Amino acid sequence: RSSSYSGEYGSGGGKRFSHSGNQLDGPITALRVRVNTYYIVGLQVRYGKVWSDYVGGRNGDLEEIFLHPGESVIQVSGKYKWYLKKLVFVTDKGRYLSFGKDSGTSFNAVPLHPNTVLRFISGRSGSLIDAIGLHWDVYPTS
Repeated sequence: RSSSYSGEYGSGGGKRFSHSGNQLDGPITALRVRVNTYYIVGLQVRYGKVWSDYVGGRNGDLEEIFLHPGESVIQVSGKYKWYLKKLVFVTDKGRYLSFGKDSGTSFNAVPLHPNTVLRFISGRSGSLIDAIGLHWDVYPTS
């Protein structure tokens, strides 16, 4: 009853992906974002102890952030122009995790219902991240 969805932010190219099935592996516990000179290139998210299937390209440097136990994302903002250019993940331990460059159209995603967190992502990808959507729900008890 508490789930919500923000998106889809970006353009309509590439191939759809969704981490809806990965929810069963656990809460989000880590993020990988690949970034090149121009764009957000790729994404991988750890659900419990299991990484999602990587989406995006091979170009660029990877950044890997491990969330603390019980830390979740409660806001995702960013920018896109043709493809995703910037992503900012804000956590409920007060951390701001920023990736990419400030150029393009801005978006800001927050959960519709209070006391919910980022449970999974979806979007579109190819050699880059074309679009992103954020799926919010209660933090998992089991």
